[PDB]
Amino acid sequence: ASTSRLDALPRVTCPNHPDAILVEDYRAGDMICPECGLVVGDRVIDVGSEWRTFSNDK
Ligand SMILES: [Zn+2]
Repeated sequence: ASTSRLDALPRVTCPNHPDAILVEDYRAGDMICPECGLVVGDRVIDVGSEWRTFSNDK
């Protein structure tokens, strides 16, 4: 599918470390590897435009 540029968002484990999987923080920590000690995902997709609520009362 040429229309699709890139879909593989999540990286399955570390390319240079199969046994070691890039761990993830709770928020604003990114994903680091316990081997090569890398840090993937420094940015933070902040798209506030969905309201986010438990349905309106009225
Ligand atoms: Zn690694």
